Amino acid sequence: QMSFTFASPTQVFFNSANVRQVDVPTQTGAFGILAAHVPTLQVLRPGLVVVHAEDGTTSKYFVSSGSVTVNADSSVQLLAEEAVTLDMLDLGAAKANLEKAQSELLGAADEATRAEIQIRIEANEALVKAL
Amino acid sequence: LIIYDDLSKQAVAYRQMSLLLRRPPGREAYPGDVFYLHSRLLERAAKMNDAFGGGSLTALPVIETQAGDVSAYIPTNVISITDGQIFLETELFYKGIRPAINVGLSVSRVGSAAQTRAMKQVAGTMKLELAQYREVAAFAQFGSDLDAATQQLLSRGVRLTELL
Amino acid sequence: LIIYDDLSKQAVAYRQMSLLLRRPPGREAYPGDVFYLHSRLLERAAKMNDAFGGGSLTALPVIETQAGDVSAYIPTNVISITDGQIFLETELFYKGIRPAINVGLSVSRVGSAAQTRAMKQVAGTMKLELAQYREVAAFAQFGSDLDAATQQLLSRGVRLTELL
Amino acid sequence: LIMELINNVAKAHGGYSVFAGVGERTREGNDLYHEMIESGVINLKDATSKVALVYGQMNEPPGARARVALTGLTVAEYFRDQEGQDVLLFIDNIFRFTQAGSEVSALLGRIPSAVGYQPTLATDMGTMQERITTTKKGSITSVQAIYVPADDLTDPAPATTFAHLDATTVLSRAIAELGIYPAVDPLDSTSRIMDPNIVGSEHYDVARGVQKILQDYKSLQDIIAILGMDELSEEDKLTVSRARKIQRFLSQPFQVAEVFTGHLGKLVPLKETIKGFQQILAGEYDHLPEQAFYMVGPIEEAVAKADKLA
Amino acid sequence: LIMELINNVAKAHGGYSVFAGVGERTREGNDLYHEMIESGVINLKDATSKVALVYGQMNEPPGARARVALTGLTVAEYFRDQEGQDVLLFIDNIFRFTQAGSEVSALLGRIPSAVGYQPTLATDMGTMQERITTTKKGSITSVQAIYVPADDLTDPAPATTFAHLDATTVLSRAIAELGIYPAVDPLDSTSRIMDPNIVGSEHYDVARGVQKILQDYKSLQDIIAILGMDELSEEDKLTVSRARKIQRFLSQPFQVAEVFTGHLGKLVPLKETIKGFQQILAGEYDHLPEQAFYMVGPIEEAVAKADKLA
Amino acid sequence: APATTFAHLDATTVLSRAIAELGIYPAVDPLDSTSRIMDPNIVGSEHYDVARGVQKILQDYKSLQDIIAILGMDELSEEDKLTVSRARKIQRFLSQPFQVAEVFTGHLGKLVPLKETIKGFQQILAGEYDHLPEQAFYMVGPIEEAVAKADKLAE
Amino acid sequence: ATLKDITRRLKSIKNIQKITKSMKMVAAAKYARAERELKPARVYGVGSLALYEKADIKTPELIIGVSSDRGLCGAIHSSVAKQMKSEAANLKEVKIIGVGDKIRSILHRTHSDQFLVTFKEVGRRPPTFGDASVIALELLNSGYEFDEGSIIFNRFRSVISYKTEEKPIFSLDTISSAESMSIYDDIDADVLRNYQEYSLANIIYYSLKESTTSEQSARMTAMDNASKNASEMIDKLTLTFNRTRQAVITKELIEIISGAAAL
Repeated sequence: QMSFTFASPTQVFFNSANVRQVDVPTQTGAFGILAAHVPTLQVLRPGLVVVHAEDGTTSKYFVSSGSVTVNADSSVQLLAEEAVTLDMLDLGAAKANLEKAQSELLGAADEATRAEIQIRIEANEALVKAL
Repeated sequence: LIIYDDLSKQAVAYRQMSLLLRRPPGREAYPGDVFYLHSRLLERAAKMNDAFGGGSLTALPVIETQAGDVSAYIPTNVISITDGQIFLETELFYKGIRPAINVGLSVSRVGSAAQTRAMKQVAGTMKLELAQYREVAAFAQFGSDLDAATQQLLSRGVRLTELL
Repeated sequence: LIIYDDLSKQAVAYRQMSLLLRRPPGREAYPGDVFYLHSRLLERAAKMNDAFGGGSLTALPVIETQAGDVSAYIPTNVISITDGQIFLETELFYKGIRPAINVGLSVSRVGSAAQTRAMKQVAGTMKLELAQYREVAAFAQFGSDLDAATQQLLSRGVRLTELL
Repeated sequence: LIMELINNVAKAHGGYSVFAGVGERTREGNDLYHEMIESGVINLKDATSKVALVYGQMNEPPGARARVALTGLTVAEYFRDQEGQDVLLFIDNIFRFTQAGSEVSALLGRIPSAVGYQPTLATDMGTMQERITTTKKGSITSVQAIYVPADDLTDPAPATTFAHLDATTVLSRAIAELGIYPAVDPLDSTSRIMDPNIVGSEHYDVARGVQKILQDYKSLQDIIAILGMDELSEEDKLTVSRARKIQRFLSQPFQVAEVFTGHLGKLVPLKETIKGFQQILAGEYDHLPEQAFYMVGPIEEAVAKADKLA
Repeated sequence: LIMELINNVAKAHGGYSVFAGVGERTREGNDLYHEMIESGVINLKDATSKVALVYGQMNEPPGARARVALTGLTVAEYFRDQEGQDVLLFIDNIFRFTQAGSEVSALLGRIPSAVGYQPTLATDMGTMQERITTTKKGSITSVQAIYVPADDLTDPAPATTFAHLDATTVLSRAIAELGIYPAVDPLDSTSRIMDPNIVGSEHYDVARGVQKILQDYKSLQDIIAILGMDELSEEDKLTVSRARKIQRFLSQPFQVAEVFTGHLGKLVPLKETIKGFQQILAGEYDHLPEQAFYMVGPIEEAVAKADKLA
Repeated sequence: APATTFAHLDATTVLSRAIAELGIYPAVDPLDSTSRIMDPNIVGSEHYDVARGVQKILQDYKSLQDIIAILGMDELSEEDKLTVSRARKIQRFLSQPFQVAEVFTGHLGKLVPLKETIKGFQQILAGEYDHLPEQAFYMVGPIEEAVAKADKLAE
Repeated sequence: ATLKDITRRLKSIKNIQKITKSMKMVAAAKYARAERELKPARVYGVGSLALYEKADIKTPELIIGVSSDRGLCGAIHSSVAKQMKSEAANLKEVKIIGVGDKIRSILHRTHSDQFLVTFKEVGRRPPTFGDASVIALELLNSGYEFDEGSIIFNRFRSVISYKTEEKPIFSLDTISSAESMSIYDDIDADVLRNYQEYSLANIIYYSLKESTTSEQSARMTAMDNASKNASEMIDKLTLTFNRTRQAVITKELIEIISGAAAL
């Protein structure tokens, strides 16, 4: 057993809920955390969140950016700035943004502007990894 | 159309005589028949039927109040005597609203049936809208987080007030 | 036992007499002896000693205040005649509390040492806990959001109130 | 409201009415005259009339204004003792009767009492208001229109009048603008006989229930406008929707006003009203819409109206 | 209060005492007489009797109430001049003298003054009051309770009485209804003795400090009346908290108050009173709750009272 | 007695103890003084509109006075409390050191021409002097002096 | 007491009774929205600190005030300013950050030179993580590498009750690595530089979401008191007016009759 807590600033999903394993899109690829997983802190990356429920059927979500935490005792918490379910995201407008984002990349030389446009590329390029 | 300007000053002129003829004094030194002085004067205004020629006399008494006190003996008399009143206030005056007619208090009993069918068509609407305006009037500036409904009822009122 | 219902209406009656007689109208147009009118009457309620026969006349006169005004001329007089008062606030009556006795204002001066001991055994710690509840419990709405030792005084009060 | 009261007493109890206009404005006298003929109570042809009109106009001296309330009372007194009716007496307005009597006492030369009123005020009121009661032969029930000066209830005029008042009927602009007719304020009008001992055990709890349910509605009004309608609890959502259906069932079309409205007038018997409101409180009509109870007679005409088309 | 004062000063007095009941309740004499016999100040068996009694209560006609004050003070006059001692004169109620005058002035053929009083109010009181005094032959300590009609301190009767006085102790209803007893207004009461050259500059500086802290609290009372205490500055928040503690430390359980307020009566020595209010002013007790100062004798009992609340 | 006298006049100038209490001399009440010649067809439409505007802002401030006295100053918006600081400067520029009151005021008496007065209040209403404190306007002659007094009141 | 004076105060209290009445309503809507938006934001704050409480963090050897702009909320700005000035003297270098104008004015004159940044418009629009991020950005862009800080705010409890609370922020990246952190493995030096930055934005947002809920509730309260302290003062002066009206009429009449009954 492990208590799982997953939420955003606007909406709450899990609160000390009994769950066996969770997959998280961290910076270091995608880490999988089981019931008695090691104490490892890793920050988030735009991608897919897999939450293995207690009854065979799994719910999956999409994240923009945030943080996950696994502790010295069996308890996990995951938070994101804006996390939305696969249900409410359009596959149309995601390509419109990506192509506009890959246009400003070659039209900006400033070292500060380059990072800001590439992050938007990364986020929009992750919007097709699920839809 | 007749305008008694003013009845408060006739009331003074009558009072003198009674006090000096040594008739009993009452409230504010006025004799018993000072209500009766104005009641018989203002009922004399009427609208005759086509049986009596169909002519009409229309009365407009003026009453001066002190410190806005409409509950002074003479004003109390004339208010009941008449079919209606128009209340003018010092505040409304200098605030800008001229003629300084207090929409709230001012009232006419004949009202609706006296104005043309053209005026009727836009008056009662204005009566209702200024009514809903005056209830919220105090929060005309202190209402950033008010609903768009009362925010319309405030914008509707201020603009009608300018029109009058 | 005599009950005078009421002296305020007997007052206006006597004020009518005094003013018709042309005696100097004073406070609230009342004559100089409206205190005396009620002084000589309520003195006549008395408890005789055994030598005189041990008979007693007990008086309950009634007074009708206007909008809670106890400081008024006639009421203050009767406060200064009688050996105690019972106040009936409109704010408790038009609330459902009947009899509408203001406990924080009504006192019976020479009536304590005429109470049953069995009553003193229960009313003594009732008067004590009722003032402990009236120790500003107007805050009212919070349910279980206050302290610990003061929340039971709110509990006791309303029950000791409903019982009355 | 006056005319309907005249109609309904003549209808239900077979008792005549008397209007005594104290300080009647002559324009308003003429206007009230034709309004009574045009509606049915005064019959210029036959003998089916239900009212006696007495006019103490304003342009008449204080003597005439001070005594006309008696001239009306005496015409009403005949129908109490000689024909044994439950009579109805209208005085409009009672304050101008008090001011009439103040003028007289001021004229005779009597030293004025408090607030400028007459010394005989208590009796000047008593010797008239005590003729209006229920006798062995009949009864006169009087509706009196009151003017309060400076809106001061402690003013001796309304203060002396209130000692004789058993019930009040507040006609309000606010209720009239909502569309409820007659324009009676349900919480503002109070009665001495609102007692389980007088009207009955049932009448009392049903009236108080209606009184409480409308206060609760007012008590939730700020919570309605500024919180979110759909966040009231089940018991708070229900009492709101039930309360709206109560104030609509207060509405009643008037017989007198068939010439204007065009819609049929209603006389709702006593027990019809009591049970009608009791059922809405008990929720027996939680399914029916709001517009169903508006301007209807008994509860039956409300459910029938609820059908309409869909 | 005047009964407590007797119990305090009159009983522990060497010289003689005169009581004059003027126009108050008759049972208020039957109370005083039987209570005094009990305490020994009136002795029936022998003649070691210390107090002289004269009565003209509110059962007596105006004339008797008009002259009964004179009767009493004349009995007191003798013990001052013809024997030259320390007389204590007590009068309740001194107002009934001018009230009785008011009652006859009309009939005497005067024209009424202000509030319909006797035009002779000014001097009627003067000639009578100026007798009640300390002379070079003897001394009279005169305690006279003064009825205020309609709580109107501007009524010609109580307002003329001030001029005749050395110490005025004003009882206020507002204070009384706040459950403060004795209900003495601590800002309206004045003594001609309040002069550092008499009471001592240490007494004077504590009286002027308590009055300043109370005047400041009263002047903030219109802002707190709407806003509530939360909105005051951190400097003022303290002055409020002390003034309130002072307010209640000005309240006191009287020995005559025992037989209905359940609390043991208290007399406080002057050094304990001055040192008491000094410490509250000095901020030594800013930690004790307000109610710990409520209805207690010396300041050492506030400390005891605070400990009880565990 | 004075109430009957009103109907006998062409122009009335009313004085308050409450205005004099605040040291504002002359203690003429801006909302209580009425002239027969306060017609733009006589005095000019510029003269009229300025004066009407002068009164309105003082009138508006009088309505705010009791609201702000209990409920602070911060609750007024940037266009509300801007009128408050203006009205108090218009209130104080109405004060005038008289040539007769030399013994009381402690200042040399001033006489201001008609057009110097209208220009005065016009600018303050326009808000052209919003930077200057109120005390600059208290007891001066023409408007240039209100600037002069600010400069001296600086350092 | 005069008829001129009495009605002037009746004219102005009937203003306050109403002005305050709507300011209760304005705050009542803002409370109900802030109470719902706090429900998740609490869980968010719970999950945010669930690491610094499960593994002890000290410091071997920054004050943040969270309130708003708009006052009249009773004692919201004044309770946090008391606990800020409490630590302004009790401590070591102290640098202050105040969110909400009513911290730049209440506890300024005293620590005028101890200011790092000021924030306005707080409490006008319900706060967002976007607002907290601007608070996070400005903190890390300033050349103040703080050893340790604490955030002080008003935690919501109920409609009438709230408590000033401190929360220590161990946001020094040099302090992020302690002996209690030796329990944890698989970490970068510059992955804490990412986590610490974000866990800062969370707690700022949490304190901000608690504050604007605790603020609007007690303003709803203070104004429901003040409007019904004026409701009482209206009903008290109105019948004081009637006293004085009736007495002025009676007194003006005795004054005549007295003069008539002398001739």
